[PDB]
Amino acid sequence: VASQSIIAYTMSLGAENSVAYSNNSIAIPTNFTISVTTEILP
Amino acid sequence: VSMTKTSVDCTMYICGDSTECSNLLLQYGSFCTQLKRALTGIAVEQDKNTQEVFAQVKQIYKTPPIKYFGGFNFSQILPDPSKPSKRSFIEDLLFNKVTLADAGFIKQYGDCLGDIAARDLICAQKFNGLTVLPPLLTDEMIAQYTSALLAGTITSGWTFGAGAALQIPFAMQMAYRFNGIGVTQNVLYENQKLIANQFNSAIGKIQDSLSSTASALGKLQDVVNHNAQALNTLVKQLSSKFGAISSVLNDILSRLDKVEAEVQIDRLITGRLQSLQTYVTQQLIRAAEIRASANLAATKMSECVLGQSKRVDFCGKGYHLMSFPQSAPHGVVFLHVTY
Amino acid sequence: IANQFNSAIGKIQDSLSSTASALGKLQDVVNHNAQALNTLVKQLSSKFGAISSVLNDILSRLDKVEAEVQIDRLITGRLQSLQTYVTQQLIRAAEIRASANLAATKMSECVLGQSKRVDFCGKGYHLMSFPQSAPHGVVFLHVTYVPAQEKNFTTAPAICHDGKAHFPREGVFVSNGTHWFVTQRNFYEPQIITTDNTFVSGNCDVVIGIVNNTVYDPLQPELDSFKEELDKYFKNHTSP
Amino acid sequence: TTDNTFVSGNCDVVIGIVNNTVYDPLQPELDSFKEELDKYFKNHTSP
Ligand SMILES: *[C@@H]1O[C@H](CO)[C@@H](O[C@@H]2O[C@H](CO)[C@@H](O[C@H]3O[C@H](CO)[C@@H](O)[C@H](O)[C@@H]3O)[C@H](O)[C@H]2NC(C)=O)[C@H](O)[C@H]1NC(C)=O
Ligand SMILES: *[C@@H]1O[C@H](CO)[C@@H](O[C@@H]2O[C@H](CO)[C@@H](O[C@H]3O[C@H](CO)[C@@H](O)[C@H](O)[C@@H]3O)[C@H](O)[C@H]2NC(C)=O)[C@H](O)[C@H]1NC(C)=O
Ligand SMILES: *[C@@H]1O[C@H](CO)[C@@H](O[C@@H]2O[C@H](CO)[C@@H](O[C@H]3O[C@H](CO)[C@@H](O)[C@H](O)[C@@H]3O)[C@H](O)[C@H]2NC(C)=O)[C@H](O)[C@H]1NC(C)=O
Ligand SMILES: *[C@@H]1O[C@H](CO)[C@@H](O[C@@H]2O[C@H](CO)[C@@H](O[C@H]3O[C@H](CO)[C@@H](O)[C@H](O)[C@@H]3O)[C@H](O)[C@H]2NC(C)=O)[C@H](O)[C@H]1NC(C)=O
Ligand SMILES: *[C@@H]1O[C@H](CO)[C@@H](O[C@@H]2O[C@H](CO)[C@@H](O[C@H]3O[C@H](CO)[C@@H](O)[C@H](O)[C@@H]3O)[C@H](O)[C@H]2NC(C)=O)[C@H](O)[C@H]1NC(C)=O
Ligand SMILES: *[C@@H]1O[C@H](CO)[C@@H](O[C@@H]2O[C@H](CO)[C@@H](O[C@H]3O[C@H](CO)[C@@H](O)[C@H](O)[C@@H]3O)[C@H](O)[C@H]2NC(C)=O)[C@H](O)[C@H]1NC(C)=O
Ligand SMILES: *[C@@H]1O[C@H](CO[C@@H]2O[C@@H](C)[C@@H](O)[C@@H](O)[C@@H]2O)[C@@H](O[C@@H]2O[C@H](CO)[C@@H](O)[C@H](O)[C@H]2NC(C)=O)[C@H](O)[C@H]1NC(C)=O
Ligand SMILES: *[C@@H]1O[C@H](CO)[C@@H](O)[C@H](O)[C@H]1NC(C)=O
Ligand SMILES: *[C@@H]1O[C@H](CO)[C@@H](O)[C@H](O)[C@H]1NC(C)=O
Repeated sequence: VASQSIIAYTMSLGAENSVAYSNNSIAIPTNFTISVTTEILP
Repeated sequence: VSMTKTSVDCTMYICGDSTECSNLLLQYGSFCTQLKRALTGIAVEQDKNTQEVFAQVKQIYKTPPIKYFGGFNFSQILPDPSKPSKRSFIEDLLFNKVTLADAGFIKQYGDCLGDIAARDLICAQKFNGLTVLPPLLTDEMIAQYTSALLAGTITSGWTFGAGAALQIPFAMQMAYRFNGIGVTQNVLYENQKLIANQFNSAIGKIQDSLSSTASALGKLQDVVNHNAQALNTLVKQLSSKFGAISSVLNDILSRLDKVEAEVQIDRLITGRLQSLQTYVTQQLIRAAEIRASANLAATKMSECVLGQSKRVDFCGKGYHLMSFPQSAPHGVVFLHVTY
Repeated sequence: IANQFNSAIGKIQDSLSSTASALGKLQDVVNHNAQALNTLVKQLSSKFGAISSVLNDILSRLDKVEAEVQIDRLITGRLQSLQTYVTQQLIRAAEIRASANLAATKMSECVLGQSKRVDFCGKGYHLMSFPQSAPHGVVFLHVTYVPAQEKNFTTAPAICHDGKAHFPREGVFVSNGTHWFVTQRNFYEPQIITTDNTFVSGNCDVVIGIVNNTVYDPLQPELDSFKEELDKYFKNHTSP
Repeated sequence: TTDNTFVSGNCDVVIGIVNNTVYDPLQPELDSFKEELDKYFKNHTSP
């Protein structure tokens, strides 16, 4: 048995993410994606 | 980036809970709803402005526990875990420079009665239906977005702006910035100790300047002062007679009957409704100036923090290397780093 | 790249066909201008303290010195209703102007050019943008290169060889853990470290974190093949 | 040097051009290989 309700919560800002930084480490992209996005202006 | 949200009980401002004043106020039709709508429009926009300036990160980025960045010392602009709100050292100066007249949080009515109404204007404002609303993002919630923009920048350069964050050593990220201003990257690596010491001392001068001087955050304090002055002005116009025998609605209703009282009450309705229409027009005009500043601050965040700018003087006086955001009450401070 | 673009344009049609309110930034302009005229025509019903709002009823029932104090109440209130509409429309007009100045700037910098401005022409590195018209507005289809499938590498700021320190001309140094390469910064494409991939400055003791590797000299193997050629001439030339 | 610079045209189209040597990094190593080539011919006088 389960049931719709109004809930209240403290909002999330995003996923948490530690960047793997080091004195001698680099990340380099091996591929790409072409992305198309709309922007709408009056 | 934003200004204090305000909501007004039009009915309570114009009529001090007089029912015969409220029945006269209905003769004017939708003007009270137009005022309420306009103020709701301004209030909803302050959250939009703040979201667009700060919420540019996909992820809440974190630095490693090893705080070494090629000799550059971000410890005064990174978040301090010892504070109950995790702001940086410099953000915790900026919050002392700008002093707010209300922030919209709970007053338990025990706060309002007795002595405090004699010494805090906020009570006169509240007792006349003028309410400051809270922002959607708390100052801790803005400090999170700011520490994520900053942690992304120092650990990954511009890469978190375009895609996923890609780590790069900070001295090599700074060498990219040197190539980007047309200085060959060996000029960084052959002078890295000097460049770090210059930067570390230049951040030291920001703390000294913010600790010593009174009015440098005047651009933010002036927003608080104008929104406070406007509400104090609006509550002053309750004292004005507008040609009635008294400004006090209860005097008229203690002394006149329900046909010659009305020509007094109608003057006060006419003048008080004009006082709100003036306030709301002034706030709609101010809100457009704050919007234009939030759009500039979001453009500065995009082009100076998430990138390196070729635009002259857009990211400070010099050739731009990088910039660091720090939050302030109703605003943002950019620390622009320039060669 | 063509298939990624063609399928990304395919998702624009599916999104616009599926979702109700993505064009809300334009529909809200229509809704505010319609709401303002409906509000302004509503204020004709308001009495403003006159005996009626219907101007002809006052003129059907009163005479030309005490009708006028009713008519003047309605003039005063209706004139205020217009003065409020026109002020609200002047303030809306200033915001639509600011949006049109931004849209004209996006047209010049994202359509008529390629923009170095971060996030100005969509989320990624800008390639190009295509304008499409809409009722009271413009839609820009921004096309952006977004990097993908990253790998970790070890890196160094410089390479040390003949006691001299070498830096990438373009690109960055990387190692897979056993060998060293130069790659371009925004796509992994590794190459042998050479005197064409690198430039020299100073010696291997000024730079923090410099690493030892050979730097290949493309002239030298063909010159030595020309030395083995010179020797094959000399050895045969012992016979005359 | 011939690596620091690029060539275009002759010395009479450009206002304010100056005379100076331009080093060619290929030439000294080729002449070190010429004196090496020459020493091989001087030794080859013996067989
Ligand atoms: C770079 O990213 C590309 C995706 O944007 C990726 O292309 C995709 O490659 C896979 C195969 O690895 C294809 O999948 C199909 O492959 C065959 C049919 O051709 C079938 O066996 C599979 O079941 C499946 O249908 C994708 O169709 C293809 N996508 C596109 C748009 O071409 C590249 O492989 C990636 N390259 C590198 C080096 O990582
Ligand atoms: C990065 O810059 C920081 C700001 O200048 C710097 O912090 C400062 O460090 C010194 C030395 O530790 C502190 O001086 C105090 O040292 C101990 C601390 O318990 C006391 O017993 C002394 O009396 C003295 O007051 C400064 O107070 C401190 N400043 C701040 C604002 O924290 C960091 O050390 C620098 N980081 C690196 C890695 O160099
Ligand atoms: C480029 O500008 C640098 C300043 O931004 C400058 O660095 C400064 O150099 C002087 C010495 O020439 C140092 O002065 C100190 O030197 C020793 C102690 O180390 C003492 O004998 C002196 O009394 C004095 O304390 C400065 O400390 C140093 N500043 C920094 C930030 O490192 C460079 O020398 C300039 N380089 C060139 C090529 O002009
Ligand atoms: C790091 O990248 C290096 C270059 O891609 C790679 O070295 C190469 O390794 C392969 C084997 O995995 C060698 O392939 C050779 O295999 C036999 C060896 O006798 C030959 O007959 C073949 O013709 C072929 O050349 C490559 O020769 C070798 N390249 C070099 C320049 O040594 C490393 O293996 C990579 N390391 C890691 C940890 O991935
Ligand atoms: C990178 O390659 C360099 C060249 O092979 C190497 O430099 C050499 O390092 C050794 C050890 O430091 C030096 O040996 C001398 O060390 C002291 C005197 O400083 C004495 O105790 C020894 O008897 C000996 O004289 C070499 O002289 C030095 N060679 C040069 C040209 O500097 C680096 O150590 C290598 N570094 C890495 C991280 O691989
Ligand atoms: C830069 O170097 C040039 C090469 O040495 C040099 O050009 C030479 O200039 C002289 C004088 O103008 C010419 O001499 C001829 O001048 C006239 C004919 O034009 C006659 O009266 C002379 O007898 C003689 O024939 C050289 O012919 C000319 N050489 C070349 C190759 O053009 C420039 O003068 C130098 N300029 C500077 C500013 O240093
Ligand atoms: C890049 O590598 C880090 C960790 O370093 C790696 O350590 C070895 C196992 C080997 O792979 C080395 O060549 C690398 O340098 C990755 O971060 C870890 O990710 C895992 C999940 O996969 C997570 O559980 C760990 O807690 C992470 N550790 C740290 C220190 O953050 C990172 O994911 C790698 N990034 C990419 C793009 O592959
Ligand atoms: C980076 O180098 C510094 C200086 O030698 C060192 O203190 C620090 O521990 C190094 N970082 C890591 C991840 O070990
Ligand atoms: C030249 O010949 C002598 C012996 O006649 C020999 O000792 C010497 O090594 C030779 N030099 C070369 C460069 O061949």
